[PDB]
Amino acid sequence: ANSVLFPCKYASSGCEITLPHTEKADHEELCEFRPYSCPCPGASCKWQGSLDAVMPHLMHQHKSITTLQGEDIVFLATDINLPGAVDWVMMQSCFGFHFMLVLEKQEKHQQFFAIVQLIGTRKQAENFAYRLELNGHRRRLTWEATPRSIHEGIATAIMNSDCLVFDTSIAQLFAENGNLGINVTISMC
Amino acid sequence: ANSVLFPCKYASSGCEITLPHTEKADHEELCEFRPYSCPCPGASCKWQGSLDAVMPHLMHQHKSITTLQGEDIVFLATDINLPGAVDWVMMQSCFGFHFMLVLEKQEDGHQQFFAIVQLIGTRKQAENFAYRLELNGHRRRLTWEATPRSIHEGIATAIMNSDCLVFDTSIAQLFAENGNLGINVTISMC
Ligand SMILES: [Cl-]
Ligand SMILES: [Cl-]
Ligand SMILES: [Cl-]
Ligand SMILES: [Zn+2]
Ligand SMILES: [Zn+2]
Ligand SMILES: [Zn+2]
Ligand SMILES: [Zn+2]
Repeated sequence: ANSVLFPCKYASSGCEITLPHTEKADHEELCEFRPYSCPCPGASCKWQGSLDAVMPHLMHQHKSITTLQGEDIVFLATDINLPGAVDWVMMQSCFGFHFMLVLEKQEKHQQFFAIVQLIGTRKQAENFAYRLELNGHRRRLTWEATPRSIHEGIATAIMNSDCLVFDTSIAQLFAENGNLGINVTISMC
Repeated sequence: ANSVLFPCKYASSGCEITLPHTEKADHEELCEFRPYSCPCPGASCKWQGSLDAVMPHLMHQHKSITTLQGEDIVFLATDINLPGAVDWVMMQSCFGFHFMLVLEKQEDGHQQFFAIVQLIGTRKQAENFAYRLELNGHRRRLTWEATPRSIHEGIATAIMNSDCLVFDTSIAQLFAENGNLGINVTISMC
């Protein structure tokens, strides 16, 4: 009688629908049951939810994250020299989306990694570029790349140095009064 | 009137001026006998000479250093994945001056590259210039901009202080092609 149907790959998240194979990828791309992990670095939070639930999750459970508005902002990371492994996290709203800016300090001497991810898909992220600048007297260091999508996350890119990477000596060249300004410009491409 | 005279600090390099102590500093700041070390990295050439002897030295003794003439050039450093300590050097001619571009690969579980530009000239001359180093890859760009160091300052202190373009062997793979790394060097007047 009927042909063989496939479960949606998000059946374990509650997705009841079964589909012919040709329709399966189309459906999973749009499935509201698709789970996303909390994108706030790094280990604490075990929340999972839908893509449209991520920004509300951040607003309700991570109140220390600020959200600036605009495509060209300044990310002031304060107290870059106070001891340990440390994270700074900020959201940036522009182009109808929210981008998360992360600066992570790792101990090795210390080094810093700065990266941007979009609360959105890879196909959406590929329409943007982000630029991180450090500005100092007669000095400028700039990184430009495509934002990571939250499904991809940022840990892999940081492991690969595929982001702005700089040491304590660099941070000191650019810091003022113990704080480091990072200019962040999101553009369409 | 009566006076105790002192030799210029560059007497050993040929300066025969002797002067009262109060005017010694004023002379030495403009004295043409001031020696400069060979600016070519890292440690093997011991030559020293006056500023006007530096370009003839590089041309006589360091013939494998290539020069490109232009304000906006591509420095192609070949074989960037060679292990250990490695230097690449070339000269860029523009605005009436010569600039030395250096890429240094150093080796703690961290090989890192340092790229920096020095003017064959004085600090005062270098202050009129800016340089931009850009690495370009697929949907990626890493840029450093700064004032070139003068050859009297050298580049060792800047490299020690990461006051230059600094990148590891992992991020280099984003920019390398065929095992080589193109660095765009643009010099401008400010
Ligand atoms: Cl300075
Ligand atoms: Cl500018
Ligand atoms: Cl001196
Ligand atoms: Zn589904
Ligand atoms: Zn969370
Ligand atoms: Zn003299
Ligand atoms: Zn020499």
